[PDB]
Amino acid sequence: AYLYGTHSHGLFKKLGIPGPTPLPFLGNILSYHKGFCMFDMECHKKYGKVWGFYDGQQPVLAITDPDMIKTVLVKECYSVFTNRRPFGPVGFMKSAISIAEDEEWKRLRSLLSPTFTSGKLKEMVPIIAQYGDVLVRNLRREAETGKPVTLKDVFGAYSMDVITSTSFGVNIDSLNNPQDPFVENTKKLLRFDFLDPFFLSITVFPFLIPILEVLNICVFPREVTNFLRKSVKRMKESRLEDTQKHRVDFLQLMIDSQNSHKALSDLELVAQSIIFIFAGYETTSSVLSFIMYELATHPDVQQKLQEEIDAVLPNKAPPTYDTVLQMEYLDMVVNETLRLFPIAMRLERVCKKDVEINGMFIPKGVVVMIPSYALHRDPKYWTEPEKFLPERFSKKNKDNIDPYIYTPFGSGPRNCIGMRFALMNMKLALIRVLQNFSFKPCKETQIPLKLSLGGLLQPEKPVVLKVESRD
Amino acid sequence: AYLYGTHSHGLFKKLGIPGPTPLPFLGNILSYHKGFCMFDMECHKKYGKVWGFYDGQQPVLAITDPDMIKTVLVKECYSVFTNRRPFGPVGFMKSAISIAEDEEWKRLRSLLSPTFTSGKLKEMVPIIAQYGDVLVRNLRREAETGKPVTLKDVFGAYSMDVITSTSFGVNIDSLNNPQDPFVENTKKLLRFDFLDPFFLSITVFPFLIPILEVLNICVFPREVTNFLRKSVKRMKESRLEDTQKHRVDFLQLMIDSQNSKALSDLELVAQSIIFIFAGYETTSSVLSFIMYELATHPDVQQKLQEEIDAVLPNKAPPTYDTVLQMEYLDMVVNETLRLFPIAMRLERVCKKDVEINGMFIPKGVVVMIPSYALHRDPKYWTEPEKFLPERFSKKNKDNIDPYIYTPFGSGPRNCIGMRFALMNMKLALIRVLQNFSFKPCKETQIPLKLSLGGLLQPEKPVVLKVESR
Amino acid sequence: AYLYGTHSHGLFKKLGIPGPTPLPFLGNILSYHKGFCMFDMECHKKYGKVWGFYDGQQPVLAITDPDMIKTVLVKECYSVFTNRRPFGPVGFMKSAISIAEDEEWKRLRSLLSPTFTSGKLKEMVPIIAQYGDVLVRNLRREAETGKPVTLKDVFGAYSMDVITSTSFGVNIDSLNNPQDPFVENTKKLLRFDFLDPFFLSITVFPFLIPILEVLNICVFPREVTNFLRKSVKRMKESRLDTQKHRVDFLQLMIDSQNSHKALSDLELVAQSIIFIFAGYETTSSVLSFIMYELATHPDVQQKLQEEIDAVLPNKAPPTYDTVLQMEYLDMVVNETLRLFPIAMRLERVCKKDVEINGMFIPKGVVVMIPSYALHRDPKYWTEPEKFLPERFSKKNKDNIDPYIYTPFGSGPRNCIGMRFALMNMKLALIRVLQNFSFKPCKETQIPLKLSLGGLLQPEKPVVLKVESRD
Ligand code: HEM
Ligand code: HEM
Ligand code: HEM
Ligand SMILES: Cc1ncc2n1-c1ccc(Cl)cc1C(c1ccccc1F)=NC2
Ligand SMILES: Cc1ncc2n1-c1ccc(Cl)cc1C(c1ccccc1F)=NC2
Ligand SMILES: Cc1ncc2n1-c1ccc(Cl)cc1C(c1ccccc1F)=NC2
Repeated sequence: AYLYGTHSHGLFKKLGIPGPTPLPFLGNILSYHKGFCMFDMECHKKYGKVWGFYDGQQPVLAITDPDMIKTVLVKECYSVFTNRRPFGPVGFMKSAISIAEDEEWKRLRSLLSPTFTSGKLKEMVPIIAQYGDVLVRNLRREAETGKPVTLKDVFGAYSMDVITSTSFGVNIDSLNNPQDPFVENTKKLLRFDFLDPFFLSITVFPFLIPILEVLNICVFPREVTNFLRKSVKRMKESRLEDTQKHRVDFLQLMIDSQNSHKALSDLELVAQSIIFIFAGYETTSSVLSFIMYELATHPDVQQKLQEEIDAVLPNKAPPTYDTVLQMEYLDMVVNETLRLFPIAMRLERVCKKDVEINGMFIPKGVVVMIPSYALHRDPKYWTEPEKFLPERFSKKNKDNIDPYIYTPFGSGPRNCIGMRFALMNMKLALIRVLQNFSFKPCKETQIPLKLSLGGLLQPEKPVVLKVESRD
Repeated sequence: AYLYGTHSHGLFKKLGIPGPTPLPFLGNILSYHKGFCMFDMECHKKYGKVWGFYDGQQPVLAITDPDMIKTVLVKECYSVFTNRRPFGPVGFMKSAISIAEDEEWKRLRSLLSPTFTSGKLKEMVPIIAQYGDVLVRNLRREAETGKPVTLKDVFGAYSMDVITSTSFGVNIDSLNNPQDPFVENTKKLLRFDFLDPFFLSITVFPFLIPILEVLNICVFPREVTNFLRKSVKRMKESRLEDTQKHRVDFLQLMIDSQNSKALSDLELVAQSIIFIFAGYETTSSVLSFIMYELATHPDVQQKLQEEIDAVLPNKAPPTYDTVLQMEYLDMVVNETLRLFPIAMRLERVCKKDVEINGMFIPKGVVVMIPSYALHRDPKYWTEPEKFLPERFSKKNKDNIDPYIYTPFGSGPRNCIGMRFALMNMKLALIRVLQNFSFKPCKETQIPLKLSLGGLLQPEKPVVLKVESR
Repeated sequence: AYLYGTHSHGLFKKLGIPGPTPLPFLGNILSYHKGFCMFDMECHKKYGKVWGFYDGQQPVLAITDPDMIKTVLVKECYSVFTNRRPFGPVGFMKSAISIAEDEEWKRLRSLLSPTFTSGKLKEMVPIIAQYGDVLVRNLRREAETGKPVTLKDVFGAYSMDVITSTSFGVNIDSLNNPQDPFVENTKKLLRFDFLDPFFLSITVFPFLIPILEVLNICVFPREVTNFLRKSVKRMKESRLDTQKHRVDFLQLMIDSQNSHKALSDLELVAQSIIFIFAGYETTSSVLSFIMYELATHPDVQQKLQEEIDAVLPNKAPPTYDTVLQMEYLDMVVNETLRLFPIAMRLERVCKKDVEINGMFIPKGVVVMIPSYALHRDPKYWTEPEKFLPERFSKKNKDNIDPYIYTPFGSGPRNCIGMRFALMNMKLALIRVLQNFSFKPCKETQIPLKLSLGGLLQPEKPVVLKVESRD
């Protein structure tokens, strides 16, 4: 992207922007020993408002100023900062919203938009909540042996359960049969760190893109894609001549959208389905494990929230859309877990053409990066950043929060499209389990929690906790 | 090759298997700073019995259990653990047994194992004994004129000498005639770290193969091999066919087994080249190591400096069946091979998804047996950094596990010329100290630091004072 | 190049040559954390007269013996050490003299040589001197405040001005007319570290060249050079109007085309481009370093100031002969270039197995002369860390070995632009020092830290306090 892949390491010196000294070829990849999080944290304090670094040959400029951020994510979204890091030849996956660029993306965003509206989310709630009953079901069985529960298993399965049932309408008990046709293939597909900036080695060695295109050597081969392409083949047609309708999954919502910009294709439809899995599986599972960790080790908050839930759903009353949005304190806790642990942890935009944003020149082909994780813990926005304090998100405390500093779902036209859905999904899980159980740490518990080194935040060791069937 | 060459640095943490945390793209190669062995060492002593690491993008799973190693090298060798690391486009050398994969490997390994019967190694010992007497004759060079002697020079030239006549039927003194186009061309050939996992850039950039293949970039050009190929083509076309000065060497044996589906001529030269790579620096290295151990541990040297004349007194031609006799020497060798397994590692590519013993191994992963770190594993050897030859002699040593001591590996895909290299070295070793003796020079390295590279070797070349007899 | 791009790390241990122990793939790249200079320095002390290391897969043999250096750079230049590192698909820039190899380079060097004579320099001086005036004006404005001056802003501007005027025969004020299309576009071109060994992943990924050649993937695309190329096509056809004819590098190269085979039209543009790479950052950097050295050594500065006044009294304008007269000026330039050779090192690929002065060198290896290290080697220089213009006095003539001291290389493939580069720097030097005095301020970087890259540069731009005179 940047300078046709040529040596770039003198760029931030020309531009007069501080940053770590690069090695030839590698740039600052060695600086990644502490991980993305600690790297960005270190750099922020050391270099200040703004700093450049090099992922191999790819220059990355990090911005912290809220007005600079707004310019990148919002004002100049469509004009200059429309895309993310460039991707390899992934075949038809090219037309997945997350890999789509420029006009293609723009079209695809506009088509996928009405699928994620609040109104149509309300209609999925029945299907999600039923796996909130399935979650507690499988989670009670461990609370009677009184043993350690690995939460990235019980939530992994829940994330999986919701995805399969909302993405394809395929209904499964994941924890109890991992040999189910779908689950094994989904988890196989899920092996690929598709959206990681180190998925291939484009950063170091950028020529990899043009070479692989021209040789049509595909790095996401038909073999991987086939199973779900056939499931969607036999799905579109088969169960959908029922007349009786019913279907409320993502598939149907997209199927329904194909008639009277514009016109979503079959292969396109499929690519959104796949991309939804990548977006939702490990992310949702992780936020859940992160939430329970904070709750289990803060028993005050747990009970306080635990009584707020019983106060609006008396008698473990089944959760409903309207009464989910009812719960302020539940919302304060999700937002705070995500403040500490923004699973993306970094937001990125390639700069399409030379530009001057709030005073600063940015050359074409650069990656403009917003360090979410670092900014979420920036003392110059939050008092006691390292401390988990659901209190910051009380409405007596909403103006103080800057939407361009708190960015767990990004911002602007290219933010998270399934934010509403991610938030609704996780809350229905939380509500159900918290109603029926209290969660407590034991010595088997990684305390304090260590983090994933890589690009996508995750507990370093699986979150393990002891569960009591309760009041 | 693993997960379509794609980012893989999530496996070992997603399988509970510990190991050093990898850098993006590099994986763990920064850890190679210590060398292959010293890495396997600190990893063993840290993560315990099983650990993974990443060679660039290539996920490498190291196993220490004898049962594991047995399932790998022996049980599942035909079905799961058939091949080593994939190779780049190498032309006709795809036929070399070391490069060949699956059943296509098997056909070859079949056509070959006859050639390595002890009933054929036997009739070979004359042609190689020739060089023992060439080695010692050379070696009296600077033993007599009085000066520190660097042993690699005379051991290198020796190992070179055996291979030439045994792989190609050509007797040369490589040290005295160093401009012989043969010695010239095979040393040109031995520049290539061919069997090294880092020969090319596969590990860190696994997309290299399909690219080099399609574009027909040759990594090992016909030029390199032209002189050997079109030499065999003269030793084997016009041949020793019209005449019958019937010689006993690897070349003729293969030639003969073409007149018994079969083996082609280029399939033939393919094997000869391989025997050089397999034979040359390994045979040299072990000798140097053995000589380090004796010179510095003088009591064991004399203990068979004329227990060597108790069998053949004195200065007798070491005929095959007199060399299998010396069981103490036999296991003096074994101890250097313990202390120094040249391979350092054993490696197999898991051809497809399986769970063996209690452990799951997904397709495309390298299962690696760290031969070195076992040979110095205190859990199996009292005083592991010892040089104590007879921890290996008698039915005293039914405790030697053929999975923990495997400096030639095990199962179908172990060292096919084990018996040859062992015979080669032993026979060489007799006709050196039965004429000389060695003292730690005023320049020798103690303790012996090794080479960081993929083929085990002394850091500095070994230097010893050599004496009269 | 080397052994078909195959693994090469075993070589130097084998040849009996010492050096830092490589890593798989990366060779000794991690040692560049120091930068080229400090790496060469520590290797020099640690390893001795000759050492070897690996730029990824690329073996590099470093040599220090003058006899050995004379052999590589001069004697076996045409036979064995004719080229630098290989390049890969760059389009019409293949015929750029710095990129050409073998027979093509010999032809280009021969065709360009008459352009770089001292005579043609003499007639160029009047043109390139009108930019010292612009320099003095530009600088004054920054000094007219009292705020510290980042020299790079004023020397960068100056270096730019001269090159685009000489190489493309135009007259612009890049500091004041930054949106002049020549300025924009020469700045575009200057983004590429064109001649840097790490321009591409070639050192670490040696198959890149053949892969890119067969697949016609261009690294220097042609939108990068379009404006400037098309400029030459509209500029030469306008001068021949056979009446007026400037003496710049463009004219001299058009002159050469008329009445061994003559310079092509695309070859002409190729050169003009390469002269920008060769002249822009180098001149800027050397000018900065000199000023750093004058401002920290006030005694030398003033001594130089009185020479300049005694030959050009009352701020007289420089001329070819009056520049060459200034002995101390020459010593000062030489001494800075000794401490700060911009190239940091000279390289030549070994085309063919040779024994040079008794040491075997295989085909494919880069032989490298560690210029930065040799300029600071105690064996040849007393207190090599000290700035001492006197090393280059007349009295101190042939204590300077011309294979030790190589700010401009040596032999047939040395700097073709040397005489010019020196004239150019001295011209500007004269004018700034006729008008100004330069003192450190709080913001100067003492001690000086050097760039880590392949083209020597101050790490922080040189900031100084600048006073007027009169
Ligand atoms: C589980 C918690 C989740 C978090 C923390 C999360 C966070 C994010 C973030 C930070 C981005 C990047 C936004 C930007 O660059 O400005 C993003 C993008 C995206 N997310 Fe999510 N997400 C989550 C779940 C989901 C789910 C369940 C879906 C739907 C299946 C989804 C669909 C997407 C899509 C499609 C994009 C790309 C938008 C585009 O390029 O047009 N996310 N998400
Ligand atoms: C000190 C001397 C030698 C040692 C320590 C040695 C050791 C080894 C080891 C450890 C292996 C791999 C075992 C495995 O992965 O299962 C091997 C493979 C091999 N060795 Fe040797 N070797 C030596 C000399 C020789 C000689 C002289 C030859 C023949 C001229 C030879 C031919 C081979 C071949 C052909 C293979 C692989 C064949 C196949 O994959 O089927 N080796 N050796
Ligand atoms: C003070 C500034 C300069 C310095 C220190 C400098 C130094 C050098 C050095 C060290 C080399 C390599 C010589 C070798 O390998 O032996 C070189 C080559 C070269 N320089 Fe310069 N140079 C400078 C300015 C210029 C200018 C202004 C031009 C032309 C306008 C120029 C044109 C070249 C060319 C064309 C080559 C390559 C010669 C060939 O391959 O035939 N240089 N220079
Ligand atoms: C889906 C999707 N499409 C585009 C994005 N994403 C995305 C969604 C959620 C999260 Cl937590 C990260 C990303 C990521 C992401 C960042 C680093 C590593 C892996 C990722 F998926 N990038 C933006
Ligand atoms: C022949 C052959 N084919 C496959 C192997 N080998 C092999 C044979 C003998 C030796 Cl002494 C090492 C190796 C090696 C080896 C390992 C690392 C670096 C160089 C090697 F030759 N072995 C695996
Ligand atoms: C123009 C040109 N053509 C060929 C050369 N050069 C050159 C000229 C001047 C300078 Cl100071 C360096 C070089 C360089 C050079 C070396 C390392 C990094 C950048 C360079 F321009 N090398 C030899």
